[PDB]
Amino acid sequence: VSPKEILNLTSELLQKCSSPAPGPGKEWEEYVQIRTLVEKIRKKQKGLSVTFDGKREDYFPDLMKWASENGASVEGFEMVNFKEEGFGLRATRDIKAEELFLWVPRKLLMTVESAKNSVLGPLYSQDRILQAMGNIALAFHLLCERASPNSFWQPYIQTLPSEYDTPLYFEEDEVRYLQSTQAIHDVFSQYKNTARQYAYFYKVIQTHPHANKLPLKDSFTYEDYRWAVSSVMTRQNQIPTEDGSRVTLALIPLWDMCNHTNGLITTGYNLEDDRCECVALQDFRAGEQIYIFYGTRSNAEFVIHSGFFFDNNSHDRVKIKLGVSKSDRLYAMKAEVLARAGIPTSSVFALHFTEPPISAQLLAFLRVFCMTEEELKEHLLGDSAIDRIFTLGNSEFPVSWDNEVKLWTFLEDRASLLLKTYKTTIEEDKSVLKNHDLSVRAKMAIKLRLGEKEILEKAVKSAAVNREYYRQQMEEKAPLPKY
Amino acid sequence: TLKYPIEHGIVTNWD
Ligand SMILES: Nc1ncnc2c1ncn2[C@@H]1O[C@H](CSCC[C@H](N)C(=O)O)[C@@H](O)[C@H]1O
Repeated sequence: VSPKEILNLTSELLQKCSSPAPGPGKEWEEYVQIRTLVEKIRKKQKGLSVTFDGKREDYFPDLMKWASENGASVEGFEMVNFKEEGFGLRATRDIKAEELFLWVPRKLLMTVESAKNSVLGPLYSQDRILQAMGNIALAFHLLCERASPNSFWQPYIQTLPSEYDTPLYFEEDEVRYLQSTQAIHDVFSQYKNTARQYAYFYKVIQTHPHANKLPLKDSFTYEDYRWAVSSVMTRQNQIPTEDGSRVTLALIPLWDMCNHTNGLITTGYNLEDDRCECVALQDFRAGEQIYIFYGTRSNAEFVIHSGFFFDNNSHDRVKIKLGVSKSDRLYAMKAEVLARAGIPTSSVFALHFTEPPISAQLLAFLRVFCMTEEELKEHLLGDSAIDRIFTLGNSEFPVSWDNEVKLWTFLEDRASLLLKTYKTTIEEDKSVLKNHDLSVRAKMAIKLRLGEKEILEKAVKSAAVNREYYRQQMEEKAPLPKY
Repeated sequence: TLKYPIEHGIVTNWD
């Protein structure tokens, strides 16, 4: 055990994680190589630098007292360790839908601004990564205050979780389930980014005089950094600055204990009283868990950045990359039509599970992608060209029956091809889930890969139905809708 | 409308 050996290992980790991508065909090998080095460092370290003697629930009364003294709502709910979601809020009285039941004044928040005014200030003013990335700044703000026994935010920090279910905590064999999916590339990136950032800041803290007064100067472990970035990614929020002219990132105590259910966003910032405010998403009877709607994120985003998979996520989606090929004889015209419509020539679009499967922007792209030369000219020239562009994203106004048949044929074939790039089938995934006993983290990975394929399969079916509908219109010579 | 809706755990870039 010596600081010189850790210094050698973090320098090696920094060089490893600063190399360019080796190509997608070797990203798994790179991932396992980085994991091996991270685990060697982690085994030579002492876990979290600061731990607390009490149990998590021992500190919730201090959280309530502290939040109360600073103007937050503390009546009408209690914290309960639920099996499905972990700790959350439970109503102790009936709460009506749309009732303002939770509010948190700005003084309680941890923000990039409070990070700047903290012991981290001097190093923040020097390091270009901290100034550019408020989320990393929040993460170091958390660590510095965690290790400061007299911190104003100790009541909040002592009630935070000590572990998360972000992919940073997954075993190698749990991530292995995601081989061949879209999501695993984001898992790879998160792991490499996090390891690179840990090694970079480890060296920066050692060399920068502005870091001399930080507790991190005496102890800063990989576990510290993984915990801090996972705390921030699973709980951070965008709020306006005090003057309302800019946005900043913040952790919001007490309210961020609410778990997620489907619905609408009911939390907003009140500038006049300078506090976060939450109205009830639905009626909550006494004894019922209080939920909020986190946002319209996909299950890939919930797994990677929030650490959970949400069954019956009505906003689930997968990505699909499309572009006009520069070998297309009509490339120049198609690119100009797309540019006039505000759509890039190449982009990553979404396929949605809830109807409709494609957005107005993807419909517009696909229509132009399949246009004939005569149709392109009608979107480029003359007194109706602008009108024709205006309707490109509108399912009710096709370019022509032929254009629709072609684009839905294309999407059906592409979604089918994408399904064929996965290592397992939908039926195999359901069999794994039914016949094996798995961890929470393993189930998150398998449900994620199942969900990608189920969205693609629904897209194939919806494109096939649409192809048949427009082929009927074409064969019946139906008059084209005119806007 | 909510003038400043708060998305819990809004995704940020860590690259
Ligand atoms: N519907 C849901 N199902 C499962 N876990 C959920 C959930 N909504 C929220 N979570 C969990 O809650 C975290 C967000 S912070 C919410 C409070 C948290 N349960 C705690 O004990 O501090 C997520 O990272 C995930 O672990």
